[PDB]
Amino acid sequence: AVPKKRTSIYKKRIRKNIWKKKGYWAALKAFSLAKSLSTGNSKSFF
Amino acid sequence: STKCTEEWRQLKEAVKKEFAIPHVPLDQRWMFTLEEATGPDIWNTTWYPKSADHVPTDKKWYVVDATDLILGRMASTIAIHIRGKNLASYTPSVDMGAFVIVVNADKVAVSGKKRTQKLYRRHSGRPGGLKEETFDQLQKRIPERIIEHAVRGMLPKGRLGRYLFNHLKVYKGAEHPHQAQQPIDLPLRDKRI
Amino acid sequence: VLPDDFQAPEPGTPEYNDIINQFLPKKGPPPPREEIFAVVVIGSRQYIVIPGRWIYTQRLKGATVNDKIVLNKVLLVGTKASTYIGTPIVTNAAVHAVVEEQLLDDKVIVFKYKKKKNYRRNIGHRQPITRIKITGITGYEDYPAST
Amino acid sequence: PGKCDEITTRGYSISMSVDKARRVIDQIRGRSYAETLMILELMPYRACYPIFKLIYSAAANASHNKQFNKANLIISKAEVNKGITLKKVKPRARGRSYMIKRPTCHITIVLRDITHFDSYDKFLESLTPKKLIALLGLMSTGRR
Amino acid sequence: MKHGRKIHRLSRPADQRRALLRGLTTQLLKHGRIKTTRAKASAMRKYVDKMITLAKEGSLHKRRQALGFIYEKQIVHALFAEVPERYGDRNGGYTRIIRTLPRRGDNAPMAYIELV
Amino acid sequence: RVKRGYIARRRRKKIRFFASSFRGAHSRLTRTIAQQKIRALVSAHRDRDRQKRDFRRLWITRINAAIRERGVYYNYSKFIHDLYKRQLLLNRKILAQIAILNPNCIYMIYNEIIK
Amino acid sequence: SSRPQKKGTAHHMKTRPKKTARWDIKRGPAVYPPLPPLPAEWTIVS
RNA sequence: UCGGAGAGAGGCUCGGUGAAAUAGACAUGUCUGUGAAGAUGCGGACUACCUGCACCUGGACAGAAAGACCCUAUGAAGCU
RNA sequence: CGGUAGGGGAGCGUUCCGUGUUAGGGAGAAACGCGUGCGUGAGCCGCGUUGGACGAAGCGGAAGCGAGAAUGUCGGCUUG
RNA sequence: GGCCAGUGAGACGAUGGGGGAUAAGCUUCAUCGUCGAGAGGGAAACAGCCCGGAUCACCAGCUAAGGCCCCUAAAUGACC
RNA sequence: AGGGUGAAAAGAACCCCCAUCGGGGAGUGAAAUAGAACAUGAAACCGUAAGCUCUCAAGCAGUGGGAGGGGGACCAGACC
Repeated sequence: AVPKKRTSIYKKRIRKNIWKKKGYWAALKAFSLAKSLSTGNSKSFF
Repeated sequence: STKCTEEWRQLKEAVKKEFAIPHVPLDQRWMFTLEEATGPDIWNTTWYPKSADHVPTDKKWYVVDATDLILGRMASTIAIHIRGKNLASYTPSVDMGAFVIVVNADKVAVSGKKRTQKLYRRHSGRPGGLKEETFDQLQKRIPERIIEHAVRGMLPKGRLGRYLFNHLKVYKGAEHPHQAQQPIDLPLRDKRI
Repeated sequence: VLPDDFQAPEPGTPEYNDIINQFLPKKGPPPPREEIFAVVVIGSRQYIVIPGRWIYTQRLKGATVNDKIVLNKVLLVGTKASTYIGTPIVTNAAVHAVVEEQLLDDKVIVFKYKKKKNYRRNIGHRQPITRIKITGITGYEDYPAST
Repeated sequence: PGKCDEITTRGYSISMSVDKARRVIDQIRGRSYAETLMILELMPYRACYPIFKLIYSAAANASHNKQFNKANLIISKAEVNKGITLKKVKPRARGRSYMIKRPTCHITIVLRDITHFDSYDKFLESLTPKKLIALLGLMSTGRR
Repeated sequence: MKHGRKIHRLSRPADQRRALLRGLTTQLLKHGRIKTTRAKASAMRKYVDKMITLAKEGSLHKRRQALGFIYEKQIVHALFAEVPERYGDRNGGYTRIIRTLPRRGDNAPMAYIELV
Repeated sequence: RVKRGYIARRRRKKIRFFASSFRGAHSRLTRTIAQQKIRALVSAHRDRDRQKRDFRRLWITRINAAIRERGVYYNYSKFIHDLYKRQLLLNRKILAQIAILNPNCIYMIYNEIIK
Repeated sequence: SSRPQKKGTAHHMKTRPKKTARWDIKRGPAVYPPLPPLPAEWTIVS
C-alpha cells in the first residue's frame, strides 16, 4: 500500500495532463450548450 | 491562404535545392569532386554512410532456390547478405543489407535426424503451455517458418536486426510474387551443401 | 496610441527579375588543386594527403612555425588515372608541406575511479599537436601500375 | 514586446488551487473573447468564475486602457503560476498532526488584438531596411 | 446487476424516498412549476401522472386514495375540481421536463417541471 | 568567526553545467549530478580505449568485405599473406578507407598484390 | 549420491578454455625477412 | 453442504475542499543461468504499441521500528 | 610512474588582518549568471539590456577554512 | 637506529597433512599464486582459474592466453 | 519564529473592470519589471513560448561513432 519510491517529472506530467485533457473534453460540450443557448427555439432553459 | 503553405513550402524546397547538395553514389566514383575537398575531412575519419547510401529503393534483391539445400548453412549465407557484410560499405549501425527471397521452403534438406528429433518448441507466459512441436510438424504445417526461425537467430536481435528481419521474403511455393528490381540469383561461397 | 497606419508613398514593385535573381544565387568556384593523392606516414600513423589540407599531427619535438618541410616518407601516391603502389616507400618522393603554428587539442579529462574503495583522480591531457598545410606532391614518376 | 500589441493583466493570489485553475485556463487558450465569454458563462467549475472575472476585467481593460474591440481579440498565453500556500496544522487520531496547505494561484493573462497591415503580395525586396523595420511587425519564418 | 428493475431509486433509502415523492409531488401540485433534479423530475413524472389520472374519475374511493397519498388536506379538494375541466381529452402526458443550468456547488443536472 | 561561503555553489555549478542532456533528474538533481559527472568520465575512458579497439574491428571487417567481392576464394588472411610477402610496410588498415573512397585504387592495390 | 558439484573457481579450473592440442601450443608468430630502415619522418628545407 | 436475493454506509462517476505513511534517480518484462549461494538493473533466449481507469495482492528479500527471541558488552537495572 | 588501511612532499580556494584611506569602482565593486580561453586539478582570467557600493593582485599571517552521506539538523518544495 | 602509522575477522586454487564420512564455497595448519589493494583480454554472464601488470594521448602496428559459420573480429583453410 | 521600498511616502489625484481583494492606464520617483507579500533573488519546485525528436519499445538512462534536421555565423572544414 505504501509507495516504494516516487514518480518522475515524466510520469507526473503525463498523468496530470491526462487529468487536464479530461478537463478539456468537457467544454466543447459546454461550447455546444452555450451555442444552443443562443437565439433559437429550444424547449429548455426557462 | 493555401499559397502560404504551398508557395513558402516550394520556396523552402527551392532553397533546399540551392543551399544543399546531393549525395553521389559509390559507382565508378573517384575520391572527390573539387567541392568536396573544400568541405569536411571525410578521409582521415572513418567513412559513415549518409541517407542517400542506404536507400531501400536501390538495394539488391536475391533469390535462392531452397530445393535440396541444407538449412543452417543456407541460413548463414542468407545472413551474411542480410547484414551487408559482402559490401565494402558495411557499417554495423545502419541498414546496409540486401533483400533476399527464398522460394521452395517446403523442400529444405537437413542432415542426420533433424526431421524427427529437432523441436521448435514455444511457450506463452503461463505455465504448462510449452508447445511440443517437431520439424516435420512445421514442414507439414507451415514450412516458411522453418527458414524464418533459422535466420532470425543469425541477425542481431536489437532494433536493427528487427528492421532487417523484414528484408527476408520466404515463400513456400515454386513462384514468388516479386518483380521489384529483377532479382539476381544469390552468390554462394559454400562448397558443402 | 493606435494601429499605426497604412503608409502611402505610392511604391511600385520592380518585377524585372534581373536584379534579385542576380543577387540571391552566388557563383563560387572551387580551386582546382590537381589530380594527385598520397598517403604519408607521420609518427606511426598514416594520413590521406591531398595538396592543400589543414591536417593535424603529432610533431612538437621541434619544428619552427611557417616552415617549409618535405614529408618524404610516402607510400601509395596516386593520380586520377594511375596510382603507384609503394613497395614500402615510393623512391625520391616529396610531399611538400608547410608546418604551421603549433596547437594544443581539446581537453581529454582522464578521471579514474575504481569503486567504494575510495579513489578518484581528475587529471587532464592537452596533446601537443601540430597543424600542417600541404603544398604539392612530387618525385613520383617511377613504376606505374594502372589497371 | 511585439511593438505594442498585447495587454498583460496580473492577478491576486486568489483562494483556490493552482491545478484546477490550470485545466480551466488551459481550456480557454487560443480562443477569442466571444468564445471564452460564452464558455466561461457555462463551464461547470468553481475555478471558472475568477478566470471569467479576469478575462472580463482584462478585455474591458483592453478597451479602456487601449481602444480596441471585444471581437478581434484572442487570448495570447494565459499563464497561471503558484502563489503563497498557507499551512494548517490539523490534528488526526493516534496523536498525529497533518499539514493541510491552503493553496493560492497567481494568474497572468495576456490578450492580443490583430493590428495588421495585410500586405498585398509576398515578393521580397532587399532594399531600404529602415522601411523593412516598420513594414514587418509580426510575421513567421524569419530568414537571415 | 439491474436487469429490468424499473423502479427509479434515488440517493435516499426507501421510506425517505417515498416521503420525497409525496412531498415533492404535493408541492408540485401546489405551485405547478417547480425546480428539481432530473432524477427527481422523472420520479415526479410517474407519480404525478398517477395523481392527475387518479382523481380524473372523481369518486370517493379515488378521492380517499388520493387524499391518502398527498400530504396537504386542501390541495386534494382543489385537484378534482380542476383536472376534469383542464386535463380532459389530454389522455396522458401531463407534465414537461424543461431542463436548466446545473446547480452551483454540485454540478447537479437540474430540471424544471411544468404542468402541460 | 563565522565562515558562511559560496564556493560549494561554483564547485557545484560547474558540475551542474557539465551535466546537460542527461534526461531528467540526472540533469537537474545535484546528488545525482555528481555521480553522472563521475560515471560520464569513466564512460569516456573505456569508450576511448574501445574506440581504438572498435575502429580496428570496423576496418578489419570492412576490408574483409571489400576483398571477398572477388568471388574466388581469396580471404582476408591471404591478402595479408601476399601483403607482407610483397614488401608493403604497414598500410595501417587505411586501405579499408581508400577501399571505399577509391575502389579502383584498391583494385590496383589488390591487382598488384596478385602479380 | 555422494558426488560434489564443482562450485566457483573450481568451475573455473574445469570449464575455462584450454587449448589441449599439442600442435597449437607449438605455434610461434610468423617471421618475415627484415627490411631496410625507413627514412626520416621529415626534413628541414630552407 | 452451497451458496442466493434484497435494503442502507462506503466503494464507481461528477462539482467543491483536500492529506498521509513512503521515496537515491528511475526509460521499473518472463524464463533460465550466474552472482554475497532467492536479479526489472549481469548473460542468452522468448515475449511485449503508448498510456489510463476499476479490482486482486504474488514480488519489489514491500512500509514500520537501530529484532522483544540468540550471542557479544570486563554494559544498566530489579530481585535472591 | 595500478593501488585499499596508511606515510611523506607540493599547491588551489574561502573570510579577516599588515601593506591599505592599495590599484580599481554609479563611465558599475561584491553578488548572480555566462564561456569556441588557460591549468595535473583544486581554480584563474574574460564577457553579461540582471544588480547597485565596495574592494583586487603581489609579498605574508590566522582560522567556527572547503559537504554527498551521520534513521544528521533547520527552512523551502516535491511524490503518493 | 630516530620520528611515526595502520594491521592483528582473511578468501579461494595447487601440493603436504590432521578433524569429517580423504563430504562440504567445511575447519585448522606448512610452502606458493591471485584477490584483498588489480584495471584489461579470455572464461556467455561471474573476486581468487589462464594470459597479463593500466602515467597519458593516437580513427597507429605486432602478439600472450584464447579463437577464425552467423549473432560477434579473424579460415564454410589444407591433409590424415 | 518572523530584519532591510525609497534619498525623501514624494504610499498612486483622476478614468475603467468592480461587492471587495486585486489589475491596467495616468501621476511621483533616477528606478513602479523599488508598489507596500515592496532592497540583490540562487537551487529544489511549478509553469508558458521557440528548435529537434519519441507511440514494435527492454533501459543506473551515460559514453564512443553519428543518420536526418535546426541556429547563428568567419578563420565558411569550425561552434552549439
